[PDB]
Amino acid sequence: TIRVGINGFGRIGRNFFRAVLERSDDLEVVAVNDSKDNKTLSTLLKFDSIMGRLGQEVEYDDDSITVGGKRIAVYAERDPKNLDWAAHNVDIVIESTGFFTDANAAKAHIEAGAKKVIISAPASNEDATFVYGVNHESYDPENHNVISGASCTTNCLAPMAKVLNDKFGIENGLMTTVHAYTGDQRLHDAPHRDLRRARAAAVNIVPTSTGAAKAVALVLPELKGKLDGYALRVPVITGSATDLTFNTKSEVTVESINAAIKEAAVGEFGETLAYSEEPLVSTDIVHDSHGSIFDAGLTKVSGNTVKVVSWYDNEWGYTCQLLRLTELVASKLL
Amino acid sequence: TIRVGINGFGRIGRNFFRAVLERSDDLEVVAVNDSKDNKTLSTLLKFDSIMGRLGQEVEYDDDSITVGGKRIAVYAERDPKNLDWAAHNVDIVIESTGFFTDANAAKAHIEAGAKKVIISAPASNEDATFVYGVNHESYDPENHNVISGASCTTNCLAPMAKVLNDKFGIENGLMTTVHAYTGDQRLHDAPHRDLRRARAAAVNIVPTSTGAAKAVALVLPELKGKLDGYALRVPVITGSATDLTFNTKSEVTVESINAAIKEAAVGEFGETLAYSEEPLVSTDIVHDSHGSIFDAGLTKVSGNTVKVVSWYDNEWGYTCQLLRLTELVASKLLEH
Amino acid sequence: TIRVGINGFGRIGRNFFRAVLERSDDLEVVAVNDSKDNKTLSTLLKFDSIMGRLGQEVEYDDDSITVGGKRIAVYAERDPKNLDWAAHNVDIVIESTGFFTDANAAKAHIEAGAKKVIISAPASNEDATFVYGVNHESYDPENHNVISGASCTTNCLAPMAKVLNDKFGIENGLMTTVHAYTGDQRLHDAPHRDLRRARAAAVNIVPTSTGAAKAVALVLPELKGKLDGYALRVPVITGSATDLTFNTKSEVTVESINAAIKEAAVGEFGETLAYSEEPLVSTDIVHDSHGSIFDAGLTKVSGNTVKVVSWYDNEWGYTCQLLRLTELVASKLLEH
Amino acid sequence: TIRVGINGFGRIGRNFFRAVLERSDDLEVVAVNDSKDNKTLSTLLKFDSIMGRLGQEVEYDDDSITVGGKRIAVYAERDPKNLDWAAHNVDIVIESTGFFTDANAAKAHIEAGAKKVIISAPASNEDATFVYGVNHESYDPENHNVISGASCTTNCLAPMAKVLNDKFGIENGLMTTVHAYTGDQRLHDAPHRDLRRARAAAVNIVPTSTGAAKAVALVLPELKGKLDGYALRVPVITGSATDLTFNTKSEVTVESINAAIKEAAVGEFGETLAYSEEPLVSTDIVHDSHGSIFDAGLTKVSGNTVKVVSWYDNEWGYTCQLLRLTELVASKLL
Ligand SMILES: NC(=O)c1ccc[n+]([C@@H]2O[C@H](COP(=O)([O-])OP(=O)(O)OC[C@H]3O[C@@H](n4cnc5c(N)ncnc54)[C@H](O)[C@@H]3O)[C@@H](O)[C@H]2O)c1
Ligand SMILES: NC(=O)c1ccc[n+]([C@@H]2O[C@H](COP(=O)([O-])OP(=O)(O)OC[C@H]3O[C@@H](n4cnc5c(N)ncnc54)[C@H](O)[C@@H]3O)[C@@H](O)[C@H]2O)c1
Ligand SMILES: NC(=O)c1ccc[n+]([C@@H]2O[C@H](COP(=O)([O-])OP(=O)(O)OC[C@H]3O[C@@H](n4cnc5c(N)ncnc54)[C@H](O)[C@@H]3O)[C@@H](O)[C@H]2O)c1
Ligand SMILES: NC(=O)c1ccc[n+]([C@@H]2O[C@H](COP(=O)([O-])OP(=O)(O)OC[C@H]3O[C@@H](n4cnc5c(N)ncnc54)[C@H](O)[C@@H]3O)[C@@H](O)[C@H]2O)c1
Ligand SMILES: [Cs+]
Ligand SMILES: [Cs+]
Ligand SMILES: [Cs+]
Ligand SMILES: [Cs+]
Repeated sequence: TIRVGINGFGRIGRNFFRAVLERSDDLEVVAVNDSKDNKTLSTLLKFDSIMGRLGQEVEYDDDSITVGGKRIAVYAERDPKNLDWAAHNVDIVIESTGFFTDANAAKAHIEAGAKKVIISAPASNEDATFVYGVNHESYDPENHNVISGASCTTNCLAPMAKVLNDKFGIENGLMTTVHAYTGDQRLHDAPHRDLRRARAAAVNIVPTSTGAAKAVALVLPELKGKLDGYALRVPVITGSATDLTFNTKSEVTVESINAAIKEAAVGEFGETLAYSEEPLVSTDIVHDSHGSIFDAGLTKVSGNTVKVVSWYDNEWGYTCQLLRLTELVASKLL
Repeated sequence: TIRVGINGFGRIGRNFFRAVLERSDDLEVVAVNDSKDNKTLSTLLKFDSIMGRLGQEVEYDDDSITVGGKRIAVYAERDPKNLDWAAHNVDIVIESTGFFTDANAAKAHIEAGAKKVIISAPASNEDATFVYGVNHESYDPENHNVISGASCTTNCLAPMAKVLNDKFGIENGLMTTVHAYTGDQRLHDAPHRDLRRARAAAVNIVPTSTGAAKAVALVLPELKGKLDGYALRVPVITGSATDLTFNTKSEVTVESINAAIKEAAVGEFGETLAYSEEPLVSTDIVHDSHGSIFDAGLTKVSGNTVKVVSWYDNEWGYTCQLLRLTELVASKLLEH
Repeated sequence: TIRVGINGFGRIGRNFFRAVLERSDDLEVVAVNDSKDNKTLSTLLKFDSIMGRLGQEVEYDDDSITVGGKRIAVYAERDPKNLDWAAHNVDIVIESTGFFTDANAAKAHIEAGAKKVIISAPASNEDATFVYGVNHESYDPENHNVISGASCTTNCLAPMAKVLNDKFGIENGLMTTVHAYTGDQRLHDAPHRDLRRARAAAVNIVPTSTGAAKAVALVLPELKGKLDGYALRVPVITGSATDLTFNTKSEVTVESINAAIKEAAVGEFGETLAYSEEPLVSTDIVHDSHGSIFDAGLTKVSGNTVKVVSWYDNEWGYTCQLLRLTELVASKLLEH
Repeated sequence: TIRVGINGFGRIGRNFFRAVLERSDDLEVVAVNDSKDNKTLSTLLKFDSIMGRLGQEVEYDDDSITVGGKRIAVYAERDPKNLDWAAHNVDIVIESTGFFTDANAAKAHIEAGAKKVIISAPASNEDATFVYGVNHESYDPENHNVISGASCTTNCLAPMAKVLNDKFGIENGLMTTVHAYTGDQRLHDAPHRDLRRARAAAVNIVPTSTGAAKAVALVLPELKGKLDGYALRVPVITGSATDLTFNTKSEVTVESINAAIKEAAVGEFGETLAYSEEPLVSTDIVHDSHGSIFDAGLTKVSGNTVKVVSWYDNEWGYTCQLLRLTELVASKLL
């Protein structure tokens, strides 16, 4: 069993904790680090607006939180430099605060005693970026020590894009992600550096930028320069879809697009990318463990222009992709 | 004054009523026909979850509703063959029931005394389909008698597509509309012919089909065969955006796409199509009177592939387009 | 195994189906009757906006639905006189259509071969109405044949009211329930017999009436004449709270009110009524199996006037109460 | 015309501005003070998620915002001490930041050159607190210089309570306000000093405390000690109802309760308190200018226990009550 630390016990952090509890047999979260008091953290762990109640007893004191009788050490450094991950024999830290997406900052955890850092976001200066199922075979146990698991949207787009680009080739593509609102947005109209994200999230369609389509190039260099996109944030609390419109030189039909996905979506890669012909709506992919759920009912073709749609639970889907990556790191040389 | 009748006093029927109150100097609604009772009709007219309170006194009795002193005669024939439009001198009927979009059925209003029918929706077997500002000059006041005002989505897409096709030529295009939930969706999971629209509308992203991308070809025949799309229904009560991605042979930038819309978005056409550089979200286009509000901020270009996005108030924008069309009709012949 | 039939495979029907899968070792649903087609029925069973995906394979044909290998025969008689419950050895019918809450009609299931009917709602002319944990010991397996499980709100209010009336005596009480929107409300402003439930449910606070406060008197006759109330429907898809304000002759504090609930909320009764000191919001009681979750944090006292508040999942909590009741019935006679 | 300053150009501030534009013939907002840049403020003024677009042209530069051609000076002191209200001949400042509800702080505006301060919230240390229509006749032009307009909920409850207590007498009462979510709440589950307000506001019924019922005693001292309550925040963006259950010694019916309200709700007091028999839902009282809209359809009576319900637009209703107060202050000795 490899012992894991979380820095940042927020949505993604608490998601990751639950995912380990629900899904892993060989990782154990033994310590976490957060600014806030333990009563607050343990309350948010116990009760979740999206995931429901944790199915286990939660206790806390000032040093720790105990879940189903397993004691978690909780620290509260704003500066990872002050941590001691080595005290708990922690091999992997999940960096999920959002204030260490720069790897030059994040590697403080290595200094502070960890052997690996996985940043739960697009990163700068990292050793490598992965989308599990797409380019994880290029993981280098020796040289890849501070990595990124990319973004939720990238974990949706990249798998679908790989299959279609491998089978037909993508010349150019433009994405709209119709996306659940997220914590960066406001509840009521209020100042924000992005004047659209300033507007009441739960009553508005809110357009906003995203790097997620250009970031595909990080895990699929053959697509560099070829994809771009934006997001429409809408009033659901989780659950998103990525709508990609692309040109191919191939001559293709709705049927051949769909068969390529169904063909690819099997075995291990089938845990990242699913193929569906069901009458899906967003609540049906809430708590879905795939990074990308391809909706074959939505595929359109006009000449050499193709529109495909994949779903993702931007919280849980992403988290399960990150946990898959974490299992790889844990299964190899530390 | 030209006298107007409305058949089907629902979202669009009551939108249209209010638009006439607010926006028209020469039309008057004098009769309405609807299946339900006048207590209900007048409560829903007075109080509206989207448009708010009518600014007028509303009273009812057994066969009329009176709005700001003006008596509106109210009928309740489920079959329009039983209506007497001539008894009130109704020139134009707005057919907004959703059940008479076949013009072969809708013509029952003409037999019933009306001179013109405008179907508030995509129609079949109609004389003509219009998107005001796009092809209304082809309106033939002799031969165009039962006409369609097309769909909300088409009244968004077409003004935009016309301009850009005129300027750069569109080879192929695929559309997604991110659309407010509509009254045919279910509040709780419940049977529907469309097993996705069966799902609780206010907590789901709900994919559905739309004809709008094809139906553009009725009003811009140059685009027949070139557009397809679908809709995503999302939890806002009104307001929608049309996202079109397309190919051109021209060499284009964001700047050149945006400049073409801006140069076109003026005079009378500018009341159909707006050009905006504002930081818009859906609530900002609620109760906007344009059919299409082009968001210059969302234009993207990759190679010869363009993404453009236009907003519309699928209720009030559509209604204001339909009223433009009605005003045109009411400004010409009206024989027989 | 006792064999169960469900008449009306809607929110409650499918809740009940799932509760039996999840929670019962001795009941089995073997037949269901519903007006709509099996493609729809099985899609709505498999995928649920509230409960999520059924954890089982679902297949259908023209007269059955098969769930995890187990074939469920499906009928579609709008009139229960046409059903043959005996053909499948159904002992107990769950009547969850909403259209047969008159026991004089509901008894049509008994004639059709069933030995017992449980109406998932307030009923008329019924043998007996129960809130499990409150008065189910008065269940008479000879003479209680068509029975009601009362309303979601009553299954929240009664366990609480019993305890406090037993301990301090309730003189008078008025209730407000802040309640999730339900399937009979309209998504968009649209005709409804109740002109407030006509209004778009997901963007309004909608006042409506409820019998729950009076109907408590069926199961706690000591409270007849003493309670009234109304509901506020609010934009959450499930989860509700009952806010009761009442007078006692006892001298009470917050501490003493709360201690009475806590001492009562144990053993079997504790699975009906929970006592909580947690910082609860509605999403925390979604899929809670209790009929009533007393929130100790919301208790207020002024003079001899007490305010108490209890949460309930108007879908799953009610269903789990109804299943408790069904298990009781299935544990006794079942003649004829 | 009396010239007005706003400190805090937030929801309530921008509401107040609009209200002056829409409703007053003798007040002019000539200056405002806020931390944020003018592009951001002018964007939020122009476009509102609840009130819709301002019906006038809005321009800005670094010193000002111009609305329909009228230039508003905009400052950006976090410390009112640094303002100069006297430069613009500003007589009344509306204190709507939320960081000067202590009058000992708020009177900095008097030092900084104003003659009157109206705090748009429950206040401490104020000269007086008013609910317009209830106790505004006790306003003292000479000695009441830093005042409070109370809370939205108090502006709903107090008028109804006065009429019922005057006509029947209230011994004791307990309130539930079913209230729109507000900007103090979170969009996604996140730390908050109130662990219920920590939870995703637009998918939850959220119980929370309020002083609004005890504060009635400030404007109706006869009710001191007699009322208390709490709030249930629900997923609407504005619009609220106050549900008051009370004991009276009188013997009373639904009909006599309702007739007392209808009797009182006339003339000037009728602009604060309305009487309605319509089939109201919350969207029907959005943008309603009354402080309290009594719903006679909801009145219940059991023995000597009474339940009444009044609606309020917690933003606009409150603001129009505050504007009424401001007109009183402006109409008297400065
Ligand atoms: N849809 C999603 O929620 C989503 C999807 C993909 C990626 N992500 C990414 O995951 C990351 C985390 O996002 P989130 O939604 O969980 O955020 P969050 O705000 O919910 O969680 C942040 C947590 O970090 C803690 N924290 C902040 N600074 C700290 C510090 N210096 N030291 C220790 N603890 C600190 C806070 O107390 C809080 O508990 C972000 O980079 C985000 O982009 C989120
Ligand atoms: N976003 C939109 O809401 C939108 C946009 C564009 C077009 N439309 C179209 O407008 C039309 C009307 O839709 P709506 O949204 O107002 O629907 P609605 O259901 O809100 O209104 C329908 C009205 O018709 C009445 N009615 C039904 N059958 C009738 C009959 N046989 N005779 C008389 N009255 C009858 C009903 O009582 C009701 O008042 C439809 O064709 C719809 O597609 C709607
Ligand atoms: N919160 C709740 O949803 C709630 C709580 C307590 C009690 N109930 C009660 O449960 C009952 C069912 O309500 P629901 O919410 O499941 O409603 P629903 O409308 O979701 O389900 C009704 C089902 O009955 C079917 N049906 C209708 N008429 C029929 C007929 N004549 N024969 C056969 N099938 C028929 C419909 O096709 C549908 O599948 C009602 O009495 C309701 O008051 C509901
Ligand atoms: N439902 C309601 O919205 C409601 C109802 C009744 C009362 N109120 C009260 O009104 C007050 C304001 O609330 P709001 O909802 O408008 O808040 P808000 O957060 O929307 O507005 C606050 C504004 O103040 C500005 N600001 C903050 N500190 C400042 C400083 N030191 N100097 C200058 N500007 C500063 C901010 O930039 C922001 O623009 C609060 O006391 C609130 O309780 C609100
Ligand atoms: Cs901590
Ligand atoms: Cs003609
Ligand atoms: Cs029997
Ligand atoms: Cs400023």
